[PDB]
Amino acid sequence: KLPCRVDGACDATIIKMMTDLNKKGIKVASVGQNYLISIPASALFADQSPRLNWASYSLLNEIAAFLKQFRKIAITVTSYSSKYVSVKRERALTLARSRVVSEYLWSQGVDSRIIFTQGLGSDKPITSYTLGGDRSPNARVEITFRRAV
Amino acid sequence: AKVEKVITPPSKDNTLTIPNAYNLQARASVDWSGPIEELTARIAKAAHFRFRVLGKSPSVPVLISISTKDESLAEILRDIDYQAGKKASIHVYPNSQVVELRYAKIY
Amino acid sequence: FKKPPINNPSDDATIKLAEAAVSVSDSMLEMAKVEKVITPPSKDNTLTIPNAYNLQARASVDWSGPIEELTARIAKAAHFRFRVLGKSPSVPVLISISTKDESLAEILRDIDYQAGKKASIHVYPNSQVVELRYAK
Amino acid sequence: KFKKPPINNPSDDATIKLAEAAVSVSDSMLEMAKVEKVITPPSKDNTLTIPNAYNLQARASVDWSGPIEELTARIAKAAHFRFRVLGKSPSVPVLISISTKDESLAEILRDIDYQAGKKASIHVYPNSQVVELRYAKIY
Amino acid sequence: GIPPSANDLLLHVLEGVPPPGSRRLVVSGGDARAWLSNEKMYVRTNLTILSPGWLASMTSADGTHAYEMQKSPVLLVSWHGKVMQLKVEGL
Amino acid sequence: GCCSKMGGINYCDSSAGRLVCNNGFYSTCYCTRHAVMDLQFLMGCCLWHGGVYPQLNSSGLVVCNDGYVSEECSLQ
Amino acid sequence: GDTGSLAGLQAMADKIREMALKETALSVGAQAGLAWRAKIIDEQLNKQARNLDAIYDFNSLVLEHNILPPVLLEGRNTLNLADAQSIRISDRTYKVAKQAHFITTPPTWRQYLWMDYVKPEAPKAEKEIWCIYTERGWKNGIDQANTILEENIARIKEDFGGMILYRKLLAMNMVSPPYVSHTDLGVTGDGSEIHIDDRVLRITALPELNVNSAEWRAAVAKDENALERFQAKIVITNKSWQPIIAPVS
Amino acid sequence: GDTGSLAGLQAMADKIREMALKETALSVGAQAGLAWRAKIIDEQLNKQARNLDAIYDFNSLVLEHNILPPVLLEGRNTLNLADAQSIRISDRTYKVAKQAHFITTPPTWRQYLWMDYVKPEAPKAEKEIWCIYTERGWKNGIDQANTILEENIARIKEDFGGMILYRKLLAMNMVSPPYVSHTDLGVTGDGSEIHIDDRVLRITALPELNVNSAEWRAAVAKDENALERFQAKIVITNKSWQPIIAPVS
Amino acid sequence: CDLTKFRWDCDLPVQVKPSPASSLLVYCGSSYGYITKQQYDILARYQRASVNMVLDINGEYIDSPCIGAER
Repeated sequence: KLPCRVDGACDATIIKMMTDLNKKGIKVASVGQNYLISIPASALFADQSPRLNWASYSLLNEIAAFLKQFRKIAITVTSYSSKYVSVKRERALTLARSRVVSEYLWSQGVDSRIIFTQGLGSDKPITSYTLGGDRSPNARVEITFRRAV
Repeated sequence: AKVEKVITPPSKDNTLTIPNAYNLQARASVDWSGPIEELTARIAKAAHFRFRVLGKSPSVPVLISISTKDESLAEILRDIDYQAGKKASIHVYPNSQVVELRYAKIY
Repeated sequence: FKKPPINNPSDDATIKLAEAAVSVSDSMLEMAKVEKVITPPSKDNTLTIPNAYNLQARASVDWSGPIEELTARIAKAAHFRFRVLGKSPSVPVLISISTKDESLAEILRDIDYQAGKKASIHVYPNSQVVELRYAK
Repeated sequence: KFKKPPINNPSDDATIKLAEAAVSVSDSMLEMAKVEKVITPPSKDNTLTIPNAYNLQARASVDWSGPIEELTARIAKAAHFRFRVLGKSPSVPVLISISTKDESLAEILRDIDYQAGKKASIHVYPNSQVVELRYAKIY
Repeated sequence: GIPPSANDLLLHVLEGVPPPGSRRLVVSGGDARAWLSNEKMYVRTNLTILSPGWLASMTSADGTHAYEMQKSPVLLVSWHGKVMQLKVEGL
Repeated sequence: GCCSKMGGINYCDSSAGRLVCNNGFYSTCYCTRHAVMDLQFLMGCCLWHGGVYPQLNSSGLVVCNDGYVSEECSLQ
Repeated sequence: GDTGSLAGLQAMADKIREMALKETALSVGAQAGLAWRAKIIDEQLNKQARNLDAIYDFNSLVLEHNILPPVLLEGRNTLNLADAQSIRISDRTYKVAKQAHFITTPPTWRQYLWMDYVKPEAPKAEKEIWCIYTERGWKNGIDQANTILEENIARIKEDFGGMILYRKLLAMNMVSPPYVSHTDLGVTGDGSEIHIDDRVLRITALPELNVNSAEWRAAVAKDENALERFQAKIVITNKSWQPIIAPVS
Repeated sequence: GDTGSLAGLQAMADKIREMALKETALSVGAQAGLAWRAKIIDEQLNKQARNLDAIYDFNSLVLEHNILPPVLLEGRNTLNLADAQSIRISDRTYKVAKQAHFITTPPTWRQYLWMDYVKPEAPKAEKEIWCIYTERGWKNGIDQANTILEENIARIKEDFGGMILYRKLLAMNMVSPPYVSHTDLGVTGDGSEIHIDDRVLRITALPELNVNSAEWRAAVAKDENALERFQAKIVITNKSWQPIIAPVS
Repeated sequence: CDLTKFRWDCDLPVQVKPSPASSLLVYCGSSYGYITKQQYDILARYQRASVNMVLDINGEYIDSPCIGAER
């Protein structure tokens, strides 16, 4: 007479998709209720351009399913990239990438009231190994959120 | 809308009270149908602006419903201020990085 | 392979319903834009943060009563002197401040805003004094 | 596998409701203590009336929920201090409930004096080795 | 003359105590409690009630609302910018 | 079960209304009726009108508590 | 066996007697069809719930003191043929259907458009034309549900349009704004109960259509031409898109 | 065979008839479940008896003459929509739910939170769905016991919070302390019975919320900064713990 | 500061008094100091990057959050 779980979400499903994304190379970590999905930009975009490959849409679909598995209020999509031309250049590129990923995730309707978008360019890397372009470890897109209740 | 704009055209833009700045150009796609204060606080937190509230919150809540897609936090705050109207007003001070929501002096 | 939006209007009538909703929201925003009366920052009659070091100290206040008592207590906590210029009204000017972490300067700003045109607060930092100016 | 650190034992909703109510009560107590302290800060410490000394640094873990006099007498006996009582014990007992773990007898006597408050007062004279409990002059 | 201030039972509702001589209602789908006393409904909740419309309200220190309203089998609430519904049974 | 491919049901956290599994992860399953559910389709007559007025029917009419008559529930 | 589908209704059974069979089949079919169509109407409303909230935003029309604006009804070219030798005509009539009042929560579209749904449990000239007449009753119930929804839409449209019309007439000074007065008591009460900031709000004047036609304000919109604007090669060009079916009248 | 466990209650048995079976199964299950849950709640309370004594310490709030402080109830943002065209609002209301009185023993948490327990000795469509419906009744009884405990918790929280609120308001000079007078008779009596030190205590003035808002005393707390404190290497250091999931909003 | 490297480690001296050179407030938790315009700009940059900027005195943590205030 009343739902026994949040509609369309299963614990076995969440575990399976976390395992699958980590196997693929997308880092899905969870500290407390806070979840992080770190995506290498080489698996989403072209070389230092805000244009997703058509093949990456399957990955974005899996990430959309993962986000739909939870109930939340605000997601945050942040973009970082290696230094290529100018500070303004990578800032604009990262903001555009965050905008595009956020638009696709929003269209693949997730249970999120707000999806904040930002790109800091090359402000906060996670590795000292800065060699490379989009293959560099700290050229990535972070989808961070907190599970609601 | 046409007849009222003709009757009295607007004279002041709320961009004076909410001047945009860096990190207020972060973007957000919102779908909100609750009281104004929580949405404003979330916007301010995502803009890394300290949230301040002025005036007594009325017993009847200042409900707002923003359903947008990918516009800057300054634009979202402007939309929230316009929708609040005579009940509440949003101001942004970028020198002190303060987002201030003030409830009008009605009652 | 990219997938279409799940909430995409793909019905002959749903599309028209969605554009009608878009137009209604746009017209409401325009009406609110015309309706709204704003005070430019230059012509704003509110206390500006006095910047005094003793007043920047954080505080925690839960008060709902006369303006005079809370203003005097805030001034004494800030170590400033306190004075009142004007005649106290019959019905007292009642305010409420319920904050857990807010500086004394911001609390005074809130007190001034809630007093409105019944009373105002001035802060002299050079001669450290909080003045409550009543209105007649 | 995926796990998060605190995998505790199962909890009961009775304990959950009690925990929420206890947190609310704790917040109310914190607010009340803060406002009263701001209203009138303390000026005198009871360490003047209960000056510590040797053999008052013996330590004890107490769990007591009875009248004040028996606990005070036990503390004095364990401190090898003669116990003295001043004033008429009221009809309504001065109940105290001290639940501590291994603190010095001087600290326990201070806690007892603070808990007694306006009903009873504990003093310690280390020159005469006397623990003196006096019931206030109410009534 | 001067209208009534509010219902003093809203203070008990705020504290969570049912108003005297009332019967419990079964609110499902959210964190709320309801009691029916004088053919009215008293609701303790942290959510914001939007649609049904209440007669009187009080707010506690930590942000809990006590509403006095007419009886209604559904409450439209905004949880966090999201409009959901609570099903009230036992009316 | 509910906490499948995790350890299993640890306990129902009534403060949140959900289950907590044997790993630190919460569960999508509810455990109390006061868990936040996105209830949008609610059955029943006279919704948004105060509910059905409890009177012994003389006709098939279903009258709500505010006087409005529910034509979608009345007998025909 | 299912009452929630016409297939289930028909599978349930897979002049006086004939007429009784027709009547009972129509009666059973109508209720099931009406309930099912009400369910589908509710599903569509919930699908478009956010759009409906955007359209019927009663909250944005709420006045200063949380006052619902009055509903104004308008008619034009009014004529009444009272009898032979007497008619009464009027250019426009404005009426106050509902007067302004204090509110505590803005109205929502669900109060008007929601369709109540309960799954109704219920059971040659015997079970041969029964399916035909139960299909007829199912169609009748569907039509009844559609008519009820149409009436609900008409009601919400009347209310929202009346509020919008009040706003327009207030802009053009054909109605007076509601006048509210606050009596500001101090700290009010006795030793048993006190209230800190006691205020009594009272609508001392309800809005009303003013008959002083001299005070009304006309509003004339305009459309912007090339005035004050214009190499400035202002040109009427043939080279453009041309409709295939050009002379359609 | 056991009424103190759902297993034993089920093992006890290892449209009119169906409805009667459902009703009787629910009735037997509910009482047994409520009793068992009350027993477990009592066990939890006795497990946490000392912590509950620390929390709900009515003894420390007792006034000078062994007087229980009054219970004060507080509400904020009070609004009452009296009718159309009339509302009444107030910033805060304070009420005296219970008045101060002489006590001989401080109240304890057992008077509020204890859950009465007595083991209730009591006994297709016959003992097949009986198990499912008695399990449903057991769940209903558990829920009922939980609701009763929740109400008891709410009551004790209201009382304790009222006493704490009275203490806070007395600190802030929003209530008057109870005034108690002692009549000091000497040796009182006759040749049949004497009382040596006869004293009569009487609360001549009960505590009451004072409406003289001028007499109230505000309290402003503060938090200590580096004032009067400052090699004094005052530095905003990046080298620190940094959260893994940093931008959570 | 060095803002990219890998660990973005850097140091900002704090002047307690509101000097004419350094008069921009920083609220390190409940303890507030004053810094310069360039220091405020780089601190706001770190805040945008969402990096904890705990206040340390003599190598000892005092208060965690730093938020820019009125200039």
